[PDB]
Amino acid sequence: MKASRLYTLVLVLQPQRVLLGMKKRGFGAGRWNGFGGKVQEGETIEDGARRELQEESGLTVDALHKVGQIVFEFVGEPELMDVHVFCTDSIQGTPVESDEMRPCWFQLDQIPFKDMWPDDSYWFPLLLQKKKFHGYFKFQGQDTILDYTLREVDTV
Amino acid sequence: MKASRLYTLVLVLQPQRVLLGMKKRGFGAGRWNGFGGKVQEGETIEDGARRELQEESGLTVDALHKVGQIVFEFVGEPELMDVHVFCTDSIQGTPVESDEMRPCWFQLDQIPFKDMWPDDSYWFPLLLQKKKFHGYFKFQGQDTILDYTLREVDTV
Ligand SMILES: Nc1nc2c([nH]c(=O)n2[C@H]2C[C@H](O)[C@@H](COP(=O)(O)O)O2)c(=O)[nH]1
Ligand SMILES: Nc1nc2c([nH]c(=O)n2[C@H]2C[C@H](O)[C@@H](COP(=O)(O)O)O2)c(=O)[nH]1
Ligand SMILES: [Mn+2]
Ligand SMILES: [Mn+2]
Ligand SMILES: [Mn+2]
Ligand SMILES: [Mn+2]
Ligand SMILES: [Mn+2]
Ligand SMILES: [Mn+2]
Repeated sequence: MKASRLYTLVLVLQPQRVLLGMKKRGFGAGRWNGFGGKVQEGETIEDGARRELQEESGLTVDALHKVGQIVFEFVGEPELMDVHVFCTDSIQGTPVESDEMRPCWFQLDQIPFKDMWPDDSYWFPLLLQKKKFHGYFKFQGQDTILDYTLREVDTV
Repeated sequence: MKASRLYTLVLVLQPQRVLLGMKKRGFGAGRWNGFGGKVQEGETIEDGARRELQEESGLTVDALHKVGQIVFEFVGEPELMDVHVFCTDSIQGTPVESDEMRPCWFQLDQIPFKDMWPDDSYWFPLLLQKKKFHGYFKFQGQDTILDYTLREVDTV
């Protein structure tokens, strides 16, 4: 029994492209990723995801849709990361570079898997198929998966 | 905010009655409650719910569904309890007293609220109406609620 900390992850997925951000600092720096961060006290998970999307990308959205949940365990870290994954296709401003992230659009035949977290290669295809998923990944460091589970679900 | 630990709570709800257990030893001793406990590593939440029901009541479950999620914060404790609440749909066997619980059936107009956790007075009416819910309760000790939120949701 480990304790878990709540995080969000937001993918702006349109019919032919996806918006990712190059992490400029901190956890997972140097990798393309969705936008997100810790959930704060008092806000719902979905509202935390909307807040992190605005802080990191400048984008505001009226609604998000939860598509997945991924639990991350790191060797030597007692706390799990419980990451709630959201999507939207509907935005209405322009992405802005922040201190944390440089946003960039990618065509859906040019997903930069080699420059993303290794677990993304497993669950991102499900997200692109509009399937919902639950995942778990145990990492040694930032590069090496020691154990993982991935399952499609009808409800997250 | 605080990290959380993962728990289940299972209610055997039939059209005419509900099964509760009197806690005999540890946390929440002296109060009627559903059956449940900590979710174990690598175990799905729903599998943890089925396991705890069998251990504490002797009943085996052929079908159950998630009806709610309640987060508990106890003043002075470092972490939250994240409690996933389930109702059974099909059971077999007879309830049996265990070292931790004494099971007893209650008519649905005789819910023993005064001998249950104080938060049950808020969310249990939603469970009885077959409404899905999200709750949060901040406790000072075991008797006093300082703050809470409770909402009906379409999906848990
Ligand atoms: N795609 C992907 N995102 C991750 C992984 N691990 C992980 O913390 N994240 C996300 C969750 C959060 O949005 C973010 C970490 O939060 P910060 O932005 O506060 O560092 O990184 C991962 O393995 N893959
Ligand atoms: N109805 C109700 N159940 C609770 C509350 N707090 C709380 O831990 N529980 C349940 C969750 C767990 O299933 C159980 C405690 O698990 P243990 O058997 O590990 O002590 O008690 C509460 O405030 N109300
Ligand atoms: Mn943040
Ligand atoms: Mn952030
Ligand atoms: Mn971030
Ligand atoms: Mn138990
Ligand atoms: Mn237990
Ligand atoms: Mn128990």
